[PDB]
Amino acid sequence: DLTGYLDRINYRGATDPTLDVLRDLVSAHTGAIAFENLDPLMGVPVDDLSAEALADKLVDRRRGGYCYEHNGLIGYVLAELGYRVRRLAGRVVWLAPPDAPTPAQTHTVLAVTFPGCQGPYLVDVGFGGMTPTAPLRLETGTVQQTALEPYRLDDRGDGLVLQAMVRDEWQALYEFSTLTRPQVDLRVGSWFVSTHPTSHFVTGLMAATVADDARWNLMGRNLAIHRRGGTEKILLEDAAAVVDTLGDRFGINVADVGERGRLEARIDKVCF
Ligand SMILES: CC(C)(COP(=O)(O)OP(=O)(O)OC[C@H]1O[C@@H](n2cnc3c(N)ncnc32)[C@H](O)[C@@H]1OP(=O)(O)O)[C@@H](O)C(=O)NCCC(=O)NCCS
Repeated sequence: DLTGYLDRINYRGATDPTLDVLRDLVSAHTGAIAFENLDPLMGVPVDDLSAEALADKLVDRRRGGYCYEHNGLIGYVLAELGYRVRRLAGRVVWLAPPDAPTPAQTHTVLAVTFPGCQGPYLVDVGFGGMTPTAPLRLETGTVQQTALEPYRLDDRGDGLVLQAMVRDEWQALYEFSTLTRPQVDLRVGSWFVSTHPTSHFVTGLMAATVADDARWNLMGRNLAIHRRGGTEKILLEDAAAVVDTLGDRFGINVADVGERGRLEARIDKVCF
């Protein structure tokens, strides 16, 4: 802690708080720690947002987690490296209507600065399927390239909206204030998302990771692989198959959950 972590993400690795080092960290982290909701899905809330609790889960126990766990963790880490970290909250609007009941603030992201930096950067290793896998400049109007899809920040409110080009369209991901939010608001937001019985993190399975050079997205028993925009689709045949995929492909420590019969029947109910 940090050698636990820098080793878990396989970064090796210079540690000075520079732009180069921020890009490489965000790259290794998103390549090694899957987005997943196995806990909420198993009726285990995500409540404790401390460095010790998140480190224990996403590093020592070799699990993934969601936005609060991912951006919680990588935030304690950059802080330690001597980056300056502000936590922000956001509402998710990915594939929202029209229809749109205003969404809850169920997302958290980071505004990061460092010595001699050219302005703030946005860090979000916890969105899931569409997470930006590079730090983005906290500036509006500029189209910003990554190893995968391009990103753009626009004014909305009061706040910003992050969009990404997917296929032949700009799609909105989440809206957010640049105001710092206290840890306690993050914890309230996490309680909601992990325990509210109509939460999609409670009622279905979702996983995401990046294995080169592509998004591997799991939603139920549907696995989508987006490489260079092209989507390949795999329908997993049974719950045993999905648990195996979570273990091999998504590199999650499934026994940590961790009676495989019990995970398999939740998956089967869910699912299935
Ligand atoms: C569950 C999740 C990982 C799965 O994403 P997914 O498997 O690609 O499916 P989605 O519902 O997100 O996307 C739907 C469509 O967009 C397409 N798409 C998504 N990403 C794409 C990309 N990288 N390139 C091309 N197409 C893409 C999908 O193929 C699908 O198209 P289709 O059904 O019309 O063929 C994702 O929706 C997710 O991470 N959820 C959001 C998390 C959240 O609420 N925020 C974090 C707070 S904790």
